[PDB]
Amino acid sequence: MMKFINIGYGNMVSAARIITIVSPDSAPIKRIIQDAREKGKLVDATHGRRTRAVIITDSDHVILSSVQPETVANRLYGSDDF
Amino acid sequence: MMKFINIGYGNMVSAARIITIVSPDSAPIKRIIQDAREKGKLVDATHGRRTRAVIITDSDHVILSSVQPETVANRLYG
Amino acid sequence: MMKFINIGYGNMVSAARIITIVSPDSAPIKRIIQDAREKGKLVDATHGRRTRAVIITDSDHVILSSVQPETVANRLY
Amino acid sequence: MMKFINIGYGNMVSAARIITIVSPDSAPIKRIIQDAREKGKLVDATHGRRTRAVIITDSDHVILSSVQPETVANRLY
Amino acid sequence: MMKFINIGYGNMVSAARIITIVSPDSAPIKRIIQDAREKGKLVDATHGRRTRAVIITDSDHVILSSVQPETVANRLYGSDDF
Amino acid sequence: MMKFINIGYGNMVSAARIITIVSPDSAPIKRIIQDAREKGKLVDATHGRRTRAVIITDSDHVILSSVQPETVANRLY
Amino acid sequence: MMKFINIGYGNMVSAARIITIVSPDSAPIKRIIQDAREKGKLVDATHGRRTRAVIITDSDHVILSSVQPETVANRLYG
Amino acid sequence: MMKFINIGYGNMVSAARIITIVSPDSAPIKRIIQDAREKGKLVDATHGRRTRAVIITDSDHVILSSVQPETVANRLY
Repeated sequence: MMKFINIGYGNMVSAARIITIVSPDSAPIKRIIQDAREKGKLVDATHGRRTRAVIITDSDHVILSSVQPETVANRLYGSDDF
Repeated sequence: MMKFINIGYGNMVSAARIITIVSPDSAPIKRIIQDAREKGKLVDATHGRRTRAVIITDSDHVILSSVQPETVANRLYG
Repeated sequence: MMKFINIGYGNMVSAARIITIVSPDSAPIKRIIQDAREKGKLVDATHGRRTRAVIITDSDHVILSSVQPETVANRLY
Repeated sequence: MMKFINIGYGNMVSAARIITIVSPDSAPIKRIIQDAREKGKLVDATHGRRTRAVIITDSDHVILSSVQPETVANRLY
Repeated sequence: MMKFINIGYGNMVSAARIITIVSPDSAPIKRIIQDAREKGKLVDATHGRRTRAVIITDSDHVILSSVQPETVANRLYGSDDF
Repeated sequence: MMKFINIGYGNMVSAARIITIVSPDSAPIKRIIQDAREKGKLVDATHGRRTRAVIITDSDHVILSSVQPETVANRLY
Repeated sequence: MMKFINIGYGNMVSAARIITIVSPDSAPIKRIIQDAREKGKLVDATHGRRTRAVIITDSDHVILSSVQPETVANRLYG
Repeated sequence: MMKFINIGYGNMVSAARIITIVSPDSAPIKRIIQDAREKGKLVDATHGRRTRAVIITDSDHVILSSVQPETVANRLY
């Protein structure tokens, strides 16, 4: 198992700190993103590409990834695939 | 045991962070959902399909899932 | 050991998050239930059936079960 | 080792969440009970019988048991 | 190792929750006792006997024991002696 | 596995306290840096060189490293 | 490894609860002691003898010991 | 692995409580030192010798060491 997960373009997240990884489509997750953007808890790791996963950490940080949600989770074991 | 659980579509939840997984059929759980919506703690992972399970995590996040609660808990092992 | 306990009708609780499971038979736990209801911390998982166990979690959530307390704790295995 | 201890009549307490288990025979503990009662943090698991143990958990819940402290702690196994 | 320690007359304390066990003689510990007595965090487990150890737990509870401090600690392994 | 990671020039970070390590190339991260600077929570470990990684720890400390994120995470071993 | 450490006389400290053990020879540590005294977080286990070590635990308790810091840390193993 | 690290002159820190060990060479860490001094969170363990490492603990304590950061982390073993 990987302690740090690559969420795209070299950016890393500690697996032990993730609560949930989800699609950005719905309105509750978009409110969460905007609240984080406003409280300075948002991390944008998409490197300009399109957001495909929103990672919520236990410290109310919100991390935007260009990698799809389950691919992020799969990377806990080293590949995009499980 | 999996540490991340697919709760429907590609949405993942860390199993260690779950307090309870329940059906949304009662007034108290509905109050919990509305409260989480209003405070920016709701996560909706149903992709529009009907809510079958409500997952309460430990940071007071509430996650709506389209999968039955018992099916969510079995995915801990596969 | 089961990490999630079935508390009736497919509703699940994480065993590690339980503080106490008790009968709903006393004034203090009923004050705990009504407080949870007013504060939006109550979870009713009885599926319309008697409350036979009150589960208090470490987040001040209060979960009503149709299964009796010792039965809940025995389903840990 | 049990994760859940039967504190009498099928009422369960999580052993890891217990701070101390004491007899209810002193003024400081009785104030702890009264405070818990007023704050909605008291749980009464004595099923109508005399209190022989007061269990303090880490969430400042206070749980009354009809079983003496030593017997509560011995049921960990 | 004992998970619950007998601090005298059947009263039990969880070993994992103790921060410190100390003699009651000095003025800083007596202030701690009186503050706990006033905030309802004091537990008197001496069963009327003389206080010989003050146990401080991680939740700011203060527990008075009739057993001497190192005897309390020794009881982590089952006897008054190590 | 190392408990402490060298983030450059002999500066050490505890691997278990890291939440995320990211590049400093986006507006949201730069605000995180500026907030940390104003709050006395910023640590600058770049020894005078360009920032290539921003490490967020669980105590909301923010630590600037002259080493890219992937290289920081790879030094766990 | 011991989980309880004799810090002098019969006074015990849980090793897992210690943040740091230092000599009291500097102004900052003295401020920490006075602050703990005033807030009811000081524990004095020196039995009057001179303070050789200051033990900062994780609930902001400060414990004065009559034993040298390094001697306190070796008693973790004996 | 050593549970306590000697940071110079017998002063000890618990390795599990360290967030980061860094050189005192930048404006942000000096703001962290002075804030700790004003708030009563500073611990000076240099024994009157140069500060060569600043150790930030998870309780917002700040510990000044005469030993260089990488040396502190190497004494973990």
